[PDB]
Amino acid sequence: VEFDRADILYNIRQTSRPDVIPTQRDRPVAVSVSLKFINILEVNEITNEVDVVFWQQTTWSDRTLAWNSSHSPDQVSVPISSLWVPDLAAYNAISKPEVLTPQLARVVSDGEVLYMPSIRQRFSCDVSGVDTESGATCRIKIGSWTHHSREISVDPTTENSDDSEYFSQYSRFEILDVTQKKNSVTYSCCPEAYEDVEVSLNFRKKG
Amino acid sequence: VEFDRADILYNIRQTSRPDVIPTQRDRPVAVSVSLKFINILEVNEITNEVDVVFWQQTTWSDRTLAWNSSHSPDQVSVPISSLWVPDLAAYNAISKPEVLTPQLARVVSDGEVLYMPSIRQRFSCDVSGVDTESGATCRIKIGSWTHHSREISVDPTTENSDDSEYFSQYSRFEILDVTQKKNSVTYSCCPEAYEDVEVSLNFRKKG
Amino acid sequence: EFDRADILYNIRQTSRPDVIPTQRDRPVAVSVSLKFINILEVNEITNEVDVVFWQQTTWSDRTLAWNSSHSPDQVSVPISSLWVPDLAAYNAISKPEVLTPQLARVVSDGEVLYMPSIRQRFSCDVSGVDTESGATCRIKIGSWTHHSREISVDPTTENSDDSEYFSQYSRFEILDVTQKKNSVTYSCCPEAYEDVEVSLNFRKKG
Amino acid sequence: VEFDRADILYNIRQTSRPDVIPTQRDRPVAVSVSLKFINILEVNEITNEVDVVFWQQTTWSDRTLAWNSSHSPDQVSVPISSLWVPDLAAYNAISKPEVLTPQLARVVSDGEVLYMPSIRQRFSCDVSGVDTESGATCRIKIGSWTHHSREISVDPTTENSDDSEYFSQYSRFEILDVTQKKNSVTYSCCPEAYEDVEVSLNFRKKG
Amino acid sequence: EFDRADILYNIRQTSRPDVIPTQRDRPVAVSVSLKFINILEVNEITNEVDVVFWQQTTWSDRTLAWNSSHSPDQVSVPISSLWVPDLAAYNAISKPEVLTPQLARVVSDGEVLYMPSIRQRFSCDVSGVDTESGATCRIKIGSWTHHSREISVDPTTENSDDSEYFSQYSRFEILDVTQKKNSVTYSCCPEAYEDVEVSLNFRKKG
Ligand SMILES: *[C@@H]1O[C@H](CO)[C@@H](O)[C@H](O)[C@H]1NC(C)=O
Ligand SMILES: *[C@@H]1O[C@H](CO)[C@@H](O)[C@H](O)[C@H]1NC(C)=O
Ligand SMILES: *[C@@H]1O[C@H](CO)[C@@H](O)[C@H](O)[C@H]1NC(C)=O
Ligand SMILES: *[C@@H]1O[C@H](CO)[C@@H](O)[C@H](O)[C@H]1NC(C)=O
Ligand SMILES: *[C@@H]1O[C@H](CO)[C@@H](O)[C@H](O)[C@H]1NC(C)=O
Ligand SMILES: [N+]
Ligand SMILES: [N+]
Repeated sequence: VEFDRADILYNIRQTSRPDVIPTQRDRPVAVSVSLKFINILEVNEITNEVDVVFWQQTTWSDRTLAWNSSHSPDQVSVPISSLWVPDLAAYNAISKPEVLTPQLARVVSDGEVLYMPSIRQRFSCDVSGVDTESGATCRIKIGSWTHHSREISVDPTTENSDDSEYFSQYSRFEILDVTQKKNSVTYSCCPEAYEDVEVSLNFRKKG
Repeated sequence: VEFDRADILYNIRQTSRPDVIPTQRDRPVAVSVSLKFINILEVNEITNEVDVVFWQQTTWSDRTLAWNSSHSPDQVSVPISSLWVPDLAAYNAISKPEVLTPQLARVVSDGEVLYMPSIRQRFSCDVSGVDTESGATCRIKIGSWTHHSREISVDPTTENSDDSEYFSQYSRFEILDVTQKKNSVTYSCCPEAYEDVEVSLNFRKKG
Repeated sequence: EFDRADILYNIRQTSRPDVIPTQRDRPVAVSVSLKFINILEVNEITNEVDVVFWQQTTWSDRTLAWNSSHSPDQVSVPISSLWVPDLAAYNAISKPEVLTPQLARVVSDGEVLYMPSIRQRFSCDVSGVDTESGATCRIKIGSWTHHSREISVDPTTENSDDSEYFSQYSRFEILDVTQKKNSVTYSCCPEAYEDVEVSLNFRKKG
Repeated sequence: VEFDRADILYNIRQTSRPDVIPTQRDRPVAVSVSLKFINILEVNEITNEVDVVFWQQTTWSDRTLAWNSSHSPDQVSVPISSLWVPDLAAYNAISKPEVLTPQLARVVSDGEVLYMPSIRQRFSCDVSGVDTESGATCRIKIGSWTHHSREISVDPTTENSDDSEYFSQYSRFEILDVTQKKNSVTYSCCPEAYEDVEVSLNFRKKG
Repeated sequence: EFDRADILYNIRQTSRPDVIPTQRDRPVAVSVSLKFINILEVNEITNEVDVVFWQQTTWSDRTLAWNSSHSPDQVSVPISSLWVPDLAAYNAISKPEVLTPQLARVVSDGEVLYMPSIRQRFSCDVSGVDTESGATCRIKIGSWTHHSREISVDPTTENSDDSEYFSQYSRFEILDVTQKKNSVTYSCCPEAYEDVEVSLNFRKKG
């Protein structure tokens, strides 16, 4: 054992610059974002508002975190306060994200970071048809609040898992389909393009 | 690269004095304030209260932040906790501003600062006529809480985009017009003048 | 001589926020004035009000003073860098929700002005709220832990309209705001605690 | 003046160890606990829940705080963050204590500490009979969460003042009697005894 | 030899709260036991419960140990000075509201006993709550970020009654509480994560 977990964590806390985006060769930090829906708690077809629980699965690389793990543990759990974390925000959120879980990320000796908080949050989106067979399709847009496409690129995750694997069987609602579209948007507010992942939650009230 | 992003951020955090208004020449800090409405969530015509979501687009100059970017990135995102930010408050707010987004501002190498939080907040204003064709006109006044007109001037941005560019299509309400104008008010409390931007939100319930 | 950065640096390095600025063993004179902005919710059954007010607080702290003959004579300072009086409303039934930036204004002679906008609920007399005479809700504000030899609490000068800053859009209207200074000795402690009692006479609009 | 208030507070701030229980001679710290009821805000006889405002009058001795006051002030107010405070909890509380008042205690030059926060808190207790002449009797148990009887002893106080001395005349309810009594309980979780003060609030809806 | 001041000073100076106390590359054995205190609100339509429980948590951290042959063998330490397991209820729909002082008990051999009283809301099976058989609500608690080689989670051996500490004033009553140990592999992740599944069998009182 070259570096034990105490040495690894000590090195990360002393030298991780949480305010510094881990950019490489002036390429954007590639952030992967995938929502795994856990619950749909409250739906209002009149106001077009949903209250939803989801895992915001977030991965990226930060090579300033890397260590030689040939004779050491190759992974540690790190408080996010000690790490740079992408400034992701859901564009159509109408409440502050309530993080339900310990605020720790997993860091791998090659600098990959995985962070997957469970968030409860309310959204403004299309709720029409929720009580039909076709269901409603609520779209959630997540992207960097302040980093444009040359600094943060945002891409949807890789595909092997079912959409309902994590979803509560006790919810009043059921998931029909979940698709993760990718957008690069240039707005009037700002000259640069901002990338987002658009998650389409097709869901319906159980019969 | 002369200064990479780590160097820029290091220099800012070591020398930015967040308590210190960046007044130059004994001229006021010119603060630009523009509200971009995102949603109108709840309206009560009996109590004259609205619950609204808006981007509080705030720009100002802080020369102590400037760096030589001839061979360096000319922009970085910085936690507002490392910067002086204007002490702006909505005068007719009846709840604490709920900041929905990451608390980062964008700083340009010439010292210009761009801070645009998405805020949910409740306001006491005129809701009468909300369910008519003319609609209601809700006025929100935003100014510095403690800096008078010789220290902070407050001005509405030049208005280029439509008032609904970022407004939710799923809101029960629609925006008819938004106008911004500045005031300089002497109050009886204090002998100086305090500047504000008055935002008039003309809106109505959809038919 | 001193720019704002120097003044704020000096204050931040030498202001002792835990230390009451008593001088000659006289009480710190704290002026308290409530300016009502809104009355949000009223319940005549439970005798509870929800209100928005500016808690205008002034006092002197000479350890803050600087020579301003060739310098700015005022700066805004985070209250975290300043001693602030431990004032509490005796009949509050919620924590004070401070709506505004936590900054005070400090003048070069050491006079501090702190005026947070606060939303807070109170237990008080709501009876008669829907009559012409209105209800009279009394709010008592005093130092939680400093007795009259350490903090004296005085109502400021009433100079303006009592509805000067009151919302025209409130369901309610203000008939009169009066501010008075009581001097009480309670069964807890052989010494005296000062408070300002604010009487808010208000009614539902017709 | 030998030590002014600045010197006293400086000395306390520098040497008070707020994480260290002030045992002497391996005797328990004697903590006095007395509730003074200010208001009864909400009562539910169906759920057996009450919402109450009370002063939690707490006194104890901490000799590491003492100073020579022969020529100095014999009392100061001190942020509780600079003092050790007893880890008291109400056993049947169903909400976190909402502390309404500034978080300062009073310290006397002999090391006697008095801390009296005004607390709003909800309780699970017997609400039956609330709307009868006999009234309801709601019992609240307060003791140390983690210190057993050899480390903290908890005792009530003396009935100098009436039970409704500070109780709101504007409450929907009235206090008939308060009794505060000492308990020492050995539970099954833990081989030690934990002391508590059990406050019995006899109260009724006004007629 | 060491008074409580010395013990706490040594812990505060050397306890590394971000460092998991793995030994010989064996997992930290974390014991988890829920003691239900109250069931506050139940909704059979939404399948949601609001519950108060003691989250009794124990583990060993030998970097906390001290020689207690002539010293106190136990102290209470703020959790902020200790490593605590990153436990999370998988079906919680609200943040855990910790009702109690955030202190743990540390024994001189390095055993930590942390038992917060927690109010939390859960999504689980509420059907049958108003029948004699009652509802069975299952709550799963495991480490959020540590797999089975780093943290093992096990139900504690508990002689004490299910209702030992449950409120007699609750609208509900407890019929049975079982605890059960799982280990799962999810698609997201190569490794296995351990949890304790607590089955709360409960019903509305008649
Ligand atoms: C990693 O460390 C080991 C020494 O334990 C060494 O064998 C190897 O060279 C290192 N790999 C590098 C430097 O990439
Ligand atoms: C910026 O730096 C360059 C060298 O990188 C220098 O030539 C130029 O004078 C600098 N700008 C200033 C100090 O105005
Ligand atoms: C303030 O500074 C001025 C100018 O330097 C000086 O005349 C005066 O002595 C100072 N005030 C005092 C302490 O008398
Ligand atoms: C307290 O201080 C006075 C002198 O200021 C001294 O006479 C007395 O001895 C001191 N108390 C003791 C015994 O520590
Ligand atoms: C604890 O101290 C005692 C003597 O006070 C000693 O016998 C022993 O070496 C110490 N710790 C161990 C290794 O058990
Ligand atoms: N999980
Ligand atoms: N995870």
